[PDB]
Amino acid sequence: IRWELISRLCPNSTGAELRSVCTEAGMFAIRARRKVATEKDFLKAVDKVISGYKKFSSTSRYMQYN
Amino acid sequence: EDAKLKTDLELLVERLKEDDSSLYEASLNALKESIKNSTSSMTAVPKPLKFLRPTYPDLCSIYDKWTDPNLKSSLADVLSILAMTYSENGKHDSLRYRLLSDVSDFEGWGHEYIRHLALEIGEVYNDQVEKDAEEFSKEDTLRLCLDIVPYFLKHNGEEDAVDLLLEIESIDKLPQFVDENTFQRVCQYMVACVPLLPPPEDVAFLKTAYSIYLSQNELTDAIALAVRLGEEDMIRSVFDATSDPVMHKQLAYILAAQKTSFEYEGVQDIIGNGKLSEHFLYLAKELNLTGPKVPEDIYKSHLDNSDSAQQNLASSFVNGFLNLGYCNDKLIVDNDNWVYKTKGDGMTSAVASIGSIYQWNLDGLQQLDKYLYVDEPEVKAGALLGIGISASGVHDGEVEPALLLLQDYVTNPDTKISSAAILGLGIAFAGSKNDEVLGLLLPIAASTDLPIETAAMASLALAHVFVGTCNGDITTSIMDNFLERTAIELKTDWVRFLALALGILYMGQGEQVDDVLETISAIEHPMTSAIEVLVGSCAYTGTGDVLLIQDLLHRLTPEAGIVDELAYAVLGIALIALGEDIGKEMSLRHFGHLMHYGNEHIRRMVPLAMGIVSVSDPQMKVFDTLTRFSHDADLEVSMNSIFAMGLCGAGTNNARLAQLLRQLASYYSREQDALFITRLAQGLLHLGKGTMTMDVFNDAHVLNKVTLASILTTAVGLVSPSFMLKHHQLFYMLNAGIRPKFILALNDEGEPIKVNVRVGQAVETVGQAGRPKKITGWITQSTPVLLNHGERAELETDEYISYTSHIEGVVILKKNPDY
Amino acid sequence: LPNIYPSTRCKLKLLRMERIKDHLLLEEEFVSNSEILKPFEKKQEEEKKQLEEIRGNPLSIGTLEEIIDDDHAIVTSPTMPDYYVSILSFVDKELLEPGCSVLLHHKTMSIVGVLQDDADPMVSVMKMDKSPTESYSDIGGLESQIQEIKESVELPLTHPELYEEMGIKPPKGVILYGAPGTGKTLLAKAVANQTSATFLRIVGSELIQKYLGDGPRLCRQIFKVAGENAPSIVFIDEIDAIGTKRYDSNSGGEREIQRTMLELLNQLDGFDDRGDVKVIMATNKIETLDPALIRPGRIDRKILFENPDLSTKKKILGIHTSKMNLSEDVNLETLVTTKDDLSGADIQAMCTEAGLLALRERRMQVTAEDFKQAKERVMKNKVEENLEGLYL
Ligand SMILES: Nc1ncnc2c1ncn2[C@@H]1O[C@H](COP(=O)(O)OP(=O)(O)OP(=O)(O)O)[C@@H](O)[C@H]1O
Ligand SMILES: [Mg+2]
Repeated sequence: IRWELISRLCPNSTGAELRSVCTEAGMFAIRARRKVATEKDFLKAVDKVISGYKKFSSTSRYMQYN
Repeated sequence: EDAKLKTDLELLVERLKEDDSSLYEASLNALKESIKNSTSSMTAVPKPLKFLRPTYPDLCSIYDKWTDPNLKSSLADVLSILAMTYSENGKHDSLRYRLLSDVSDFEGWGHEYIRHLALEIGEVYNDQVEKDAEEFSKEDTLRLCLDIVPYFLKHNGEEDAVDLLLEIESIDKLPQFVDENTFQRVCQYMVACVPLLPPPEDVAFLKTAYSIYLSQNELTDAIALAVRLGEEDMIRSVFDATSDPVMHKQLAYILAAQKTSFEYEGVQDIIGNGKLSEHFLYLAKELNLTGPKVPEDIYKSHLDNSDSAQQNLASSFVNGFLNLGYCNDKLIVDNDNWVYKTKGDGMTSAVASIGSIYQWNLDGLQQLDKYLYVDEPEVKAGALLGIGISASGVHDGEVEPALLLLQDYVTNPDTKISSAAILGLGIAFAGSKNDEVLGLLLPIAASTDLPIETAAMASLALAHVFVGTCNGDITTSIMDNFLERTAIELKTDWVRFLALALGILYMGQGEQVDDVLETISAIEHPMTSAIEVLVGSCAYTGTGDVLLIQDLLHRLTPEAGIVDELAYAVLGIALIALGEDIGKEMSLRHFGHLMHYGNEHIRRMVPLAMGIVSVSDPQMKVFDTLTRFSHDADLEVSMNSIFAMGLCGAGTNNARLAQLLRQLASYYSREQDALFITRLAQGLLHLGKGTMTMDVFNDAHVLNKVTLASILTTAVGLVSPSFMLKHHQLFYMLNAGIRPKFILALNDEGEPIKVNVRVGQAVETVGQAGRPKKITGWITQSTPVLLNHGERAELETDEYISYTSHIEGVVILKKNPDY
Repeated sequence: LPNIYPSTRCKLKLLRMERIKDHLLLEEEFVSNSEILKPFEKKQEEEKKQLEEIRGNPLSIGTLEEIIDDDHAIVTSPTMPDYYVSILSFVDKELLEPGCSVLLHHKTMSIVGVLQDDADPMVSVMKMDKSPTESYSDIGGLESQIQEIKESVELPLTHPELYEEMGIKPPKGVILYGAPGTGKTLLAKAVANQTSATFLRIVGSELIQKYLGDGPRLCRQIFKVAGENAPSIVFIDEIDAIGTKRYDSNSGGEREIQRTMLELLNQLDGFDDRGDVKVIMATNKIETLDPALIRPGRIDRKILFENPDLSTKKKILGIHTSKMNLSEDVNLETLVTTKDDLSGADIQAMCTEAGLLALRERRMQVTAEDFKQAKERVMKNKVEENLEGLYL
């Protein structure tokens, strides 16, 4: 797996979002019954989490307060 | 009208007592059809049936003066029908009413009356059984059983038919009626009869079910019942009933999982377990478990933190348990100075861990070879012992390298080296009953003029090699070692292992020895009683007889021999109760009550009693009481509790019990012995990264005699755990009864193929009708999975027909053209 | 006692309870023999007599405050002057949690037992004690949302093997945001139907209390109760209520609501490291929610609910009209399956209205005219929409 590519395709996301990306990548393999999650699974998971769940993001408002 | 029906009853009775033959026949037939119509609604005690009660004495009196065989024959049937409400149990009315007349084809009557007559048949058959101690003949009952059985078989009364044939004790007539659609449910309801039904009818049930299966070409269960029976010629007959080679390979896989040495040409590789190593490395590749786990990774001491030799020994044991069968590790393989960190006996287990890691793989012999050249006797003994484990449970057809390399070092004058040699011989050939091993060990073993430790370990090796079916020569040799030795040596802890070795020989059969018990009873040494009860209860293992449990408890109710007999008592009750899970659950409360009122010697086994009974299935209600007794006093009790956790959590990777074990590691850290046994329990908890277990009994309730033998070997002398703390080399005995726990959809050519496998909690098919599912809470899981203790498997896909019905272990598939 | 197989009559069943009685009598015999062997003068049931006479009567009730120098404690009864009560051996020194209800002796006032609360004066309402009704069959369509909720909340509890083997901690929380009246509450009822865990429902309004102090107090109590009765499926509903409304009964105003929300956002994640407490919130207005709550790591899988489509509408019609005393004149195909906009709530509302109207006429069967009248009745009683005019 290419961890550098996965990290690059996830700009300005707090570590909790990376943990959620890992969890969803693990989940997507389970739904397809595969016992090993591959890069194609991680890409789908990171797209879904970072892009799909972007309107419900916290790191863009609270940054102004800091 | 109902009043008109009462008038019909009265007038028909009057015409029956009217002597006219035409009136005789008319009233007889009219009452026959009326009581047939009285059964229009066979419920709520029909009102015509209620009103027939005062009539029954009138029909009886009329029948007494009747002399019409062409008409009284049907009146006998009528009296049989009316005897239902005429309960008066013990009078056996309807049964003798069904006699005399040749109209006993009662199929025209309702299910209620037929059930009632079957119950009366059972009652009067019990009355005949008592009548044949301290009227209808035994052959007389067959006259109606041979009609009732087809009636039940036709009208889905398979359970009722089996019940009736059991109460009549004539189950040998069952196969004459079995249909191609009826056999499966009859057997499924019938294979469960063996554990609970009182002997010796259990063997009769097994043989009858085997006969049913053979005639239906369903050898998948038949091989299992043959293994239960243990008759080798019966397994041979199963083999001769098959012409397709694929079924031969699959039966070979089943009996290799059972570790039973049945010799067959062209198949010997599969039965010899030679393909297990490749299957396991394929499993490791598929589950991505190839990456070895450090014992520190198991400890996780870095997260919980603010003698080096013993901790190194514990780490070596953990590493050996972790990477077992994966043939790769980073702690010991690449670090030769690692062995030197352990001192004394620790060096032996250090090298033995390499053989443990290379188990089932002949590759490991090369790595173990280098440590054989080291002049240190402990290193030589450790490597030599690991040689057997590296090929444990593996038997090529012609020349076992382990036997060739092992036989030279048995006669070594060193006690340690010879002990390791005999231990490795027992490990490698466990459950094989090898004839060359027989002829080597039998003169080498016994030897009442040899060190008692060596003799005891050789006896343990003998017991592991020959499990079940008994053996006269081994028994005579063991009793020769029982001669007197010397009075002090009989008090040593080694004689306990000799007693266990004697006991293991008969564990399979039960109720079959019945003679050595007298021979043991003819000796009046103080230890003899303990050996007697231990062997007697060990033979009965897998049955659940309660009278033996009463005897064992009477022994329990209230000096070294006394300690040993009280020790064997709880192990015996645990083994006997280790049959049906109902006996399991009752034995839990038994051990609880005994722990309530028990002396201090018996205190430090109740944990082990829970552990052996509940091995590889970490049920919730088992380990909480174990945790309660872990913080209790009598440090040996705590050690036993944590080892019972380890056995209970064997291979399940239970994170909850792992957290409990880590907490106990934090607590019992001052006492280094407790820390060492805690780390051993940690290593056993995550054995083989979760792909292997200590399960005593598999699906279809076969008995893995090797696994039980290993568990008893490790639990027999641990009432004094300091002994195995000194001699820890016996802790590798678990590697003899260890087995993988997985599914593998082998193709016809012999390669794994992906397929959907339905996995869920097991449910029995006993009282359910039709075709109910055997799985609750299904998971649509793919090719090889890890079904825990309590789950079966079944093919979701319509295609890929499995030859074996029981989907466990290696499974072969064929492409059904449908869909 | 264990369970009994099989259900019907069978000789093996009789053998099973024969083993039951055999083992039970054997335990009874062992206990009898053990007792008889014991020195009754300090054994058997004389221990009960000694415990009763040492305990004294009546046992008063107080509150524990400390465990200093075990075998000593400072109780605080509501009226007594807070004695320096000593702790006796009979009591279990593991349940003496500071703040429990101990049993003081009457005269000497030494603790002779801990009275467990076992009251739950408010939690009993919260604690789901009987499964509501609907199973997952009653939900028409929504297959993806059901799959997601299952693999998030059910599979971790019933079937942890997949997750532990895969090596991922299960997704912590799920928020069901969507349009009003679209099954966001039904799916919670379904997951409450098949459950092996306690289901403590709470609605966001009840967290807007009146006093300043009891804003975080309620949330702390709810999550503590969820923790002790592990696992828990706490179902905070109408979570947007804290933001909007601005109730007059609330003394603090906005600030107290902010403190309550801060306590909620802590208790969900916490420094305390709570165990198996799954959280399922559902709201109509996901917009007016402070993004601290909906941040990943607190509630991971944010399931979206959408108004049903035509096929989903017909499936909902079929499932809801399954238990109908329907005359054949009614045609389900053109009944409400018209493509002129509906919702998951309208389909059931019109069925209820038509059933009521049929009851009014005492007609046991349902007429197509009544169904049409209820259809138009539901149509008029409908705030249509506002944003469609932008795209109209
Ligand atoms: N797909 C569906 N299948 C079956 N019933 C449905 C479906 N969608 C909605 N319903 C019905 O709609 C009714 C009302 O909707 P419901 O209360 O579930 O909506 P909600 O959006 O969760 O509620 P609220 O907006 O009031 O918080 C429910 O009683 C349910 O029976
Ligand atoms: Mg709702």
